[PDB]
Amino acid sequence: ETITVSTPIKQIFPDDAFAETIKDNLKKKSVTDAVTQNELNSIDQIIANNSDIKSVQGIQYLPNVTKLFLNGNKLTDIKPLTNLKNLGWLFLDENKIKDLSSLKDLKKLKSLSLEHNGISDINGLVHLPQLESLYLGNNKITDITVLSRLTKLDTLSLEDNQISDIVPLAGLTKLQNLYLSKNHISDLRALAGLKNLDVLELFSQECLNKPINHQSNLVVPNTVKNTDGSLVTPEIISDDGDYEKPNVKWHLPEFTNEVSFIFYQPVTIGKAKARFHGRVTQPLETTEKTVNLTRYVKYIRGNAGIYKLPREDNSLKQGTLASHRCKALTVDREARNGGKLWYRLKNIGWTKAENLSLDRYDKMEYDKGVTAYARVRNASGNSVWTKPYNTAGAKHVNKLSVYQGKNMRILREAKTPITTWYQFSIGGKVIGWVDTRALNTFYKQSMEKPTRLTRYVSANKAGESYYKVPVADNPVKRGTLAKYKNQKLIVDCQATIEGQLWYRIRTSSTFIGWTKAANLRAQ
Ligand SMILES: [Tb+3]
Ligand SMILES: [Tb+3]
Ligand SMILES: [Tb+3]
Ligand SMILES: [Tb+3]
Ligand SMILES: [Tb+3]
Ligand SMILES: [Tb+3]
Ligand SMILES: [Tb+3]
Repeated sequence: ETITVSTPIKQIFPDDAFAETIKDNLKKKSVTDAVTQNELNSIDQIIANNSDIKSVQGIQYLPNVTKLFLNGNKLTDIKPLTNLKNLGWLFLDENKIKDLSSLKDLKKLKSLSLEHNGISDINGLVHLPQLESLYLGNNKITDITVLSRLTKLDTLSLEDNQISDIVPLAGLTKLQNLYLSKNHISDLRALAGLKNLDVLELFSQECLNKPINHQSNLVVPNTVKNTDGSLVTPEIISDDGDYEKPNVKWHLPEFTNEVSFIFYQPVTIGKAKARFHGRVTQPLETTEKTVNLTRYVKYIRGNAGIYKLPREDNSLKQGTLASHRCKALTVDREARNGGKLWYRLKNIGWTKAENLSLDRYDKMEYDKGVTAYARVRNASGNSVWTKPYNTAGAKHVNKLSVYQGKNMRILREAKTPITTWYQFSIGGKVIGWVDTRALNTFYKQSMEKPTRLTRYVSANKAGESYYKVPVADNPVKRGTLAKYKNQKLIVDCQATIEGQLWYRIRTSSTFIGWTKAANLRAQ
């Protein structure tokens, strides 16, 4: 593309600073002056370094430019260069150019410089197979796969980038100048064949591993390889770490963020010396037996069987609880088999919780004091006490036998868990309580059945007396019949005791008492 009629510079080159540079180039006076295409065509070189140039629009009118130095500017676009075929030298350091799709048709390009352009994608360069010098230092490059095509390069610079994989260079045997410092390289095997190197730089590498769990024995494979394939021995290992065969080892007893080692190894490939150095960072029957109770087995059910283990099987019955009936005891090892709770008696076997109780039972459940008369019916085995056996204050009184034969007056009643008790007296004086089944109450009120018969007193029975109850014991004697000698007697009640007939007499006036019918007359 070109202009026909003369035209001013400013009219063609929008970017002032760039117009200015043209002016000087064409030796012109002022940016205003006009120029012809033929004057534009006479331009083959352009040196505009650090010229605060934001754009180069219009440079499409210099079809014969071959050298172009625009280092240290403010460019970001290069679409104008697109058709500048004869371009052979092109420097664009310190700029912000990222779209390279404009360089694909510059097949005569010999040397390219793009240092400090904040580049990361360079797949575009693949169209410049004839390049001889390439500068990409200080960018954000990680993948140099496409450089494998640039087999005419003798000079290549990629330092201060994020490169890790350099296999893409294994074939560039034509290389003489190679800069790879400040990258993430840790393997130089890929460089083993560059026999034509004169300049080689590999210092300050930063290699970051993938995090691993922290340990106290920590072991990390040394992954730094020489051109050879041999492991590079670590110069300086952090945290007092040591180095064995191919592993770097740490003792890290406590815990730390990361660990690391430093490598420094002079290498030579071709006729070039270099220092391969950098750092590698490594990110990192139920029994409740603890109790002691104080219980007293319920006197009753003293036929409670004791077992070895909390189970109800006679084959495991250690015996029978009954020999320990009235003592303060101590359990310990509790339990719960089949749902029911069991107990372990100190030194004694195992029984059920029901069987054992809280304290020395005494509850009589009632103390009445009815009316009756008994006689010891086999004392063999029983005694007489202060208030029913197994009861507060209940002391002792002679054996039951000590009262046999004699008539005992029933004064009271009782009924504790085992049996019913009868307080009693003899000769009027009270004695105590006794198991009612040991006695024979030959007389009970329930035996007093009513009637309505009439009688008088016997002249021969006048000496006989009458009582309060149909029992001829002195303590219940209430008088002598002879007091009624010839009065009318009304027999209202009656009772048959020990086979004899008694009547309860009374005058139409006053109540008399009980007397044997054998002493009266209806006559
Ligand atoms: Tb302008
Ligand atoms: Tb530089
Ligand atoms: Tb540099
Ligand atoms: Tb450098
Ligand atoms: Tb050489
Ligand atoms: Tb040490
Ligand atoms: Tb640390």
